[PDB]
Amino acid sequence: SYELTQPPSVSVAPGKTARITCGGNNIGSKSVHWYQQKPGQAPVLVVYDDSDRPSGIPERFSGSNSGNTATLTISRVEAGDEADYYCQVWDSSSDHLYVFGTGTKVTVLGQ
Amino acid sequence: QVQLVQSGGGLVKPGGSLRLSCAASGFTFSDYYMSWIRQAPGKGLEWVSYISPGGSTIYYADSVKGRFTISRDNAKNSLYLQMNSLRAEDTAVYYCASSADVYNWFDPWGQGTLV
Amino acid sequence: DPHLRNRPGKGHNYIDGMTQEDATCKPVTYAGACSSFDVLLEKGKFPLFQSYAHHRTLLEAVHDTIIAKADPPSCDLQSAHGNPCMKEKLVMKTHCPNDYQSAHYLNNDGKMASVKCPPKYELTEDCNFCRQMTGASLKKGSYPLQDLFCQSSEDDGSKLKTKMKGVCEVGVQALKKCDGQLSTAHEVVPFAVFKNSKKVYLDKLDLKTEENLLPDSFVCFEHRELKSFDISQCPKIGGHGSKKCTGDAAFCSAYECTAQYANAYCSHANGSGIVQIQVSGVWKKPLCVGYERVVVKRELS
Repeated sequence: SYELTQPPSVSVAPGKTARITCGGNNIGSKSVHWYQQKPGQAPVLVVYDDSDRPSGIPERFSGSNSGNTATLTISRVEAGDEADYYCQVWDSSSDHLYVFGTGTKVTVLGQ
Repeated sequence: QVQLVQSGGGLVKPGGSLRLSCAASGFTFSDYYMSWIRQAPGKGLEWVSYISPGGSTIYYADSVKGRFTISRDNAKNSLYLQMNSLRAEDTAVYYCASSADVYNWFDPWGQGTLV
Repeated sequence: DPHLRNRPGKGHNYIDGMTQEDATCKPVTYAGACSSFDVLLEKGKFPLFQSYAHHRTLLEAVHDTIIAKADPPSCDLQSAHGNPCMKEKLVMKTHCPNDYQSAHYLNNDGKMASVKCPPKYELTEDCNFCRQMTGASLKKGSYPLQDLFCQSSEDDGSKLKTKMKGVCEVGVQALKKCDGQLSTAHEVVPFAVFKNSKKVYLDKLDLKTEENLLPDSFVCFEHRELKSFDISQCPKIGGHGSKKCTGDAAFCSAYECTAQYANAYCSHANGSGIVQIQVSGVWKKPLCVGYERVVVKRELS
């Protein structure tokens, strides 16, 4: 089975930049997607196709992918960005076909 | 706008059965794959099954294979998930998602339903 | 000749699973590039469509509801097997250029099927396998595997069926079982799909085009900085319209023309009109007509 590793916690001060790393073996060869989930909500697609944004996501969010690491970078962090961020890929192996990561909780300091 | 909106009960005894229903309004829904993704309380997301735009070629995850049955009624713009032989490991919040092709990225999701 | 990208109907040349090329394929017009349709205009390649250039393509037909899509619209070349398409795909010899993730065609059932790879994988030069892409950018479209054209039609063809002299198997279809020593070869066979018919392979391809003054027989353009312009905005003679238009003799025979105040100019598209095909002596109005290279086995009698 193909697993995606994700650091459980990320602290960042407001105005600074936050970075979340999705770790998978040879992940540079797959399309990486990033969803954001707030408590009491459903996950919302913030990044798809390794670097692109659906309409509605500000230009603060940027995706990248290379080798064994794909990074979601949130510039100009706001207090409203406190949430769980999950990465997701397609993998036609071992029955899951849609591998979500362990998830990263971003908490904003100075608050 | 697109608004995948869910229903369905979610409190049952082990070995029981339930039925989730995700109604679609805002896209065609006849051209998009439909998947079910669950989330255990506090844990992350697990994909469960997907059904094709036409109704044939359904796939499940081995965790759930044999127990649940995903169906769709394109006429009434709906997407059903029948759960049978439930047990505590399934207790989670279940969401419907649309992908628009088998390899894609699960654009808008349902609101969620607890089990 | 100069209006090959002014498309009949809506002009959509994308496959449903692939969206990011909608800014230039949805629709196709004088400007922009489209990897799903541009490849159709390299001369010598796709001669049958280049003959009837002002008739719809396959993706163009499915987005005008003429041709239906199949269950799973894309078959995987990485799954357990991905069987639904492979049986039909192997019998046809095709050649996919690099960087293509998807390739579509008319299946034997009359719907638009496609064979597609997982993200950042490409189709091999025979379109039968997927391999990790060798470049950095994949094409954002689907490569047509058939020289083909389509049109709207209500002519029922459920009584029709493939009949070919001395043929045992043509592609997927098994016309009969043969005992004789067989000759097997890849042949460019013609075919056509009708309202309630499957893919009907043919010995001869006899087509006839009846020209008319219907909307899809014209091409309108306004302000090379040309862009397409919907003919439905031009008022007919003794009618109402939102714009003003001029045209050639054919256009002004039906719609009202003003040489000074016209937003656009409309010509009569050459080679446009209702196309009919002769199947076993009977003339019918097909939904699509095309060629494809498939394995034909023939008896020796």
